[PDB]
Amino acid sequence: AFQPPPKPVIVDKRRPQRPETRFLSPEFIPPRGRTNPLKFQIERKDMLERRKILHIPEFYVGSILRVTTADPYASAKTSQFLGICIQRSGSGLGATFILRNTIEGQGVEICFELYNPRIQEIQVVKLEKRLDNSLLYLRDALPEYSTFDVNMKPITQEFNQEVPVNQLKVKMKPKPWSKRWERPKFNIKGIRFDLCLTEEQMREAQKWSQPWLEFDMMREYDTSKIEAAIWDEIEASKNS
Amino acid sequence: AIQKMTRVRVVDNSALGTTPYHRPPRCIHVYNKTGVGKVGDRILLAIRGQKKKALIVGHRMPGPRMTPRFDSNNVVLLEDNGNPVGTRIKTPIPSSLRQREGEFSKVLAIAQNFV
Amino acid sequence: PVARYPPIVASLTAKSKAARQRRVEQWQATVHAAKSVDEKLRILTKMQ
Amino acid sequence: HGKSVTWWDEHLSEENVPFVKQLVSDENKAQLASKLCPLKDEPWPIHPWEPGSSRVGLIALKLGMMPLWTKDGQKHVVTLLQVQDCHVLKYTPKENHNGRMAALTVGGKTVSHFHKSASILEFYQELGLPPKQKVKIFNVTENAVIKPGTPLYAAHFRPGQYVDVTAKTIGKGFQGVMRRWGFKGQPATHGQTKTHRRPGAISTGDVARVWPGTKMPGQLGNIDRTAFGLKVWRINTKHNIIYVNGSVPGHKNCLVKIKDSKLPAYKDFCKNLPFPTYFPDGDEEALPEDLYDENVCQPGAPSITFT
Amino acid sequence: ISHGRVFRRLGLGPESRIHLLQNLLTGLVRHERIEASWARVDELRGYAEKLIDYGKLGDTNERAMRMADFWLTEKDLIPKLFQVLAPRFQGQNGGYTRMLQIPNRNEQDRAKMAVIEYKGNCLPPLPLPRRDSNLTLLNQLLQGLRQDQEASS
RNA sequence: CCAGCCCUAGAACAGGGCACA
Ligand SMILES: [Mg+2]
Ligand SMILES: [Mg+2]
Ligand SMILES: [Mg+2]
Ligand SMILES: [Mg+2]
Ligand SMILES: [Mg+2]
Ligand SMILES: [Mg+2]
Ligand SMILES: [Mg+2]
Ligand SMILES: [Mg+2]
Ligand SMILES: [Mg+2]
Repeated sequence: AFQPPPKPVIVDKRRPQRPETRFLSPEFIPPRGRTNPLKFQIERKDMLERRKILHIPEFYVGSILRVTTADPYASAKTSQFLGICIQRSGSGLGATFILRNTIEGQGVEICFELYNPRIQEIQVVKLEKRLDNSLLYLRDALPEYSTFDVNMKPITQEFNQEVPVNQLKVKMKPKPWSKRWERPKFNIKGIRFDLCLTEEQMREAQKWSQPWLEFDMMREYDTSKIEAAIWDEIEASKNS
Repeated sequence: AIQKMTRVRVVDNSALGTTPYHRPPRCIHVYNKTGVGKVGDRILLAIRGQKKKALIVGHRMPGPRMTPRFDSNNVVLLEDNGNPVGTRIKTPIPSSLRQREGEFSKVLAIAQNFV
Repeated sequence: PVARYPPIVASLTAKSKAARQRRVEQWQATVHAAKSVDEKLRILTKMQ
Repeated sequence: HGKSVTWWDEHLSEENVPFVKQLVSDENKAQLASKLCPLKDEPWPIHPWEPGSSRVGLIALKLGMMPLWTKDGQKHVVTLLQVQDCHVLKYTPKENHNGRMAALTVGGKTVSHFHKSASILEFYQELGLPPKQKVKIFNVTENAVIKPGTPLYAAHFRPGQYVDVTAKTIGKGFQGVMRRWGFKGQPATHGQTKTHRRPGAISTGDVARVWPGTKMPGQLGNIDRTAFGLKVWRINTKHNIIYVNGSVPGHKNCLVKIKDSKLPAYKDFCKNLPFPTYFPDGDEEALPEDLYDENVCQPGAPSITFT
Repeated sequence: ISHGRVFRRLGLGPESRIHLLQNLLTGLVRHERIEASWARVDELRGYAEKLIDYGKLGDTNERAMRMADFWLTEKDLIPKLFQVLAPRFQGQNGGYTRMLQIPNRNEQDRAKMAVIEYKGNCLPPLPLPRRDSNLTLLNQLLQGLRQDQEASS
């Protein structure tokens, strides 16, 4: 029997210079409330101890994941679900992410909890960013943007692609939608408005714009030192 | 969350669920002590101008975590004895319905997909 | 790499005399950008 | 004699303010370290446990809420109560307090000396401890009395137990009748004029008055309430944190009075618990960092799967 | 119920409050010391601190440039903000402003008035409340206590 | 003890904090 040779990497730091950037999952960022930081420290220790067993990978809103959950009433004790990440929300041990997929013409959304012990394995089959941090408009979008092959193979990516952002404009179903995605409070760039809405509709939707919120300077949440401390704790836990 | 006057979608293959009609099948009465129905709750419908019983399969209101949320208020038609009138169900079904098999045995026996 | 400072012109919608002069300059620039002499005379004598 | 108002910073200098601060800080640190070994100076006689005994409680701080999963897949919500500085301040005898049970006074987290009255400061100086914020009274039996001045820790409660939690709820101010009593309003737009949230009729015409039990708008929230039968799941001994099941009345960072559950279903549960209190120096062996219940999915778990 | 609210309602709404604070910030940047209502100045102090931080962020920063362009209505103050106020606040971290309550307005409204001032300005110093000297009776007693504590170590 | 300053406390008056940092 013969085995073929592996393909090693030919990184040459000489001609191309490429550094490396840190990625902190959104669940570690504490909310803006006046909660005692001791609770956040306790929750961070708990979620790090949980991550020591369950490998929670890096994935953004728009990536396609496959989650294996422990189901007692199924044929096999495991149940797989593949879908695109609609949104990631929550802080600490209760962080959740929404997976959406069209199965036989019926669109299904499941809100999985990251640190639930019933989750066996999470697999990012396509690490991929999109034009919006929350693409909840896929409910009102055409079904083709929600259908994904449940048996699709994982796509492996190399580090030097820095999470390619998918600039995909999405077609829309006729009005009305689940929400008024044309309002400035959503700030949506992933919907092809020029083919579904009209000029007067856009002008009427622009009446709800608040241009002072981007220059308020007091509604911003600066978490530089918080993120630095969280990263220090993460490195300490990884070394321990 | 399916309550009175809610227009539902029949999922199983039945004459009442397939034959078109000038009025969509609305909900008449929910058999809970509260007026709101959830997955696995018996309900009454007025389909094609007659009263029928149905079982709530899926709805659009979010529920507990790790539970499926569908894009339509799906229902499967039932008889008075508790047996389904349809032959098979094509749309997916919440896996939590298999927890109570004592009352939904013949309904789950015709279900094909579980989510 | 280079500083991009906004111009030091006065406001346009303010009550100040500088804002009034800027609006005067604005309508005079409209007259300048006018194409036909008929349009020039119309914009110059439309106020009564 | 028109004496003027004064505070501790009025007559101090730019150099004496930090000196005063550090002096009070070192005095508080020394006073709190002196009471760290209560079982070796002069502890009161420890009595055995009896079936009709009642235990003392603690005064913790409501940190926040956290999800917590059980081995059967269920997900509960726990509230974290941190016992910062719990000390038994005074003890009133049974015949001098109630004639049925004695009273133990417990103090909460430390506060500043510069904002208390002369009597409270004298009491705390005689006791030998820095002042506490919240001071509560617990009805204990005569055999569960502890010497005043002893510290109490969260390991007083063990993983798997039912507790009672008393606190002042979140005060919503002068609220209307619809938010205070859950009254239904009138229709929104079918002709009603300036009545969409009024209480409506308040009494009957023949009575010619309104009854004292009439529900009417007023204060809502700033009152003491007690949650009964909250299960404890986890005890963090390093930080002195208790994980009580469910919701706890009161906002976060507030003082909460915790005690054993007085429900008739959990009246004889104190048999296995440390009867007088938890003395960390009596065992001479440190407890684990986290004491969990027999059903809690600990953070380090095999990621349970059904069979 | 206004639990956890940090901004007070001013003007004819949120946008009007933003515009009022913007006018106040422009005046403060221009004159280095202004006087207004106590509530408006207390609301403006944080915006002034954040503006000094954005000015310290640098001239070539497009974010800071557009923030200054929005806030400073008089466009001759942006070079001032970037070349006078920010350079002179370098070793300092957050001590950029000083707010002091002055007596109530002599007008009939009797409004509670404050004065805000950027530290290190070319203006007569306000009559700041100075603490007592160490030669006071109580301060000398505390000095004796401090000396005893130093000798005891 | 309550001048002032904050508040998950409040119409006003009341009530809780202002030493760690
Ligand atoms: Mg809707
Ligand atoms: Mg008919
Ligand atoms: Mg309140
Ligand atoms: Mg109503
Ligand atoms: Mg009328
Ligand atoms: Mg009306
Ligand atoms: Mg009328
Ligand atoms: Mg009478
Ligand atoms: Mg007080």
